[PDB]
Amino acid sequence: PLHIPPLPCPFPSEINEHADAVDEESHTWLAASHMLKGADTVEHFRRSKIGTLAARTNPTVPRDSLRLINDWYNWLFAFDDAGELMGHRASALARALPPLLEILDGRREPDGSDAFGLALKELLHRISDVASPAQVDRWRTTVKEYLFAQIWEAANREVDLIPTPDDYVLMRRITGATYTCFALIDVGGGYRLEAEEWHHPDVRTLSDLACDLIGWDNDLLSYAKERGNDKARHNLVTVLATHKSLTLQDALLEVAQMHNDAVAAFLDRRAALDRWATLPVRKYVRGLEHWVRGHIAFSLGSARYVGAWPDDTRWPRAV
Ligand SMILES: [Mg+2]
Ligand SMILES: [Mg+2]
Repeated sequence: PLHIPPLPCPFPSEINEHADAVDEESHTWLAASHMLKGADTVEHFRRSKIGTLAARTNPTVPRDSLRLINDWYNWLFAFDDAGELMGHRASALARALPPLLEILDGRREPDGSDAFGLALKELLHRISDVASPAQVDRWRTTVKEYLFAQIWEAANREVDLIPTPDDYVLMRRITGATYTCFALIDVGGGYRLEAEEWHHPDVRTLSDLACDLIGWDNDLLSYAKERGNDKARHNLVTVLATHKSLTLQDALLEVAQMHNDAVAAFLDRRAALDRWATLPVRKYVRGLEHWVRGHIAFSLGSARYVGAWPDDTRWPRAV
């Protein structure tokens, strides 16, 4: 039987007080968007409690901010899930991006037939209502990078390759859209990091470590579920097992070791940041901590993730 390694994390684990009410509001918004095809998928999303992830990763923000962030998570989950099999055609996916970039740049009104485009325009305008032009463009840049990164996944599927560790660790930071969520921490909190605060090497280093932790933790806990989706090709467990000739168990343990090394590096760099940080930088870094820890709590507690593992699988003690 397999044993799931613990993912120890000293960061506080909290949940927004508006979690259940906003989850319901946001799911209703997604169900009415027409972004999902089929009552079956709509019901799967409802049971997934995406608002729980939003509330655990943004536990301090006001109700209106949580609703905006929850709608954005629902857009991302829907976009990832959904058609023309463009996930296996790099050329076709690349050629399908310009119309979406036009909408993101505010250069074209979406067509009434374009569920993803209509919802993206709506979210851009709602973010613009509570964010400066510099904050809007910081988010827009992370979304463009996420969209371009989808072509890289399609490229791997097209030639049936499992990506190498180095290529995967770099690209996994942008394929998962986590940076698009980090870009809304100051916005959701009602504050604004200055350009030189945001781009300070210490803030970028902590942001990159948090983004690694979230991607690797998600890859490990979703692994059993992801085996039913393109043989979990885009998953650090598959990548390490394949390229380092490991057993599934030793691959799981190496992901947990990478997690522990990343946590140590985060604590080390945060001590250096604690010397100079302004209140907004300190709130942003606490935001990164809540995101990493809240994501673990959500993923550990997911019926769909836990259920996919074989019945004899051993889960670690609560850390
Ligand atoms: Mg994906
Ligand atoms: Mg300035």
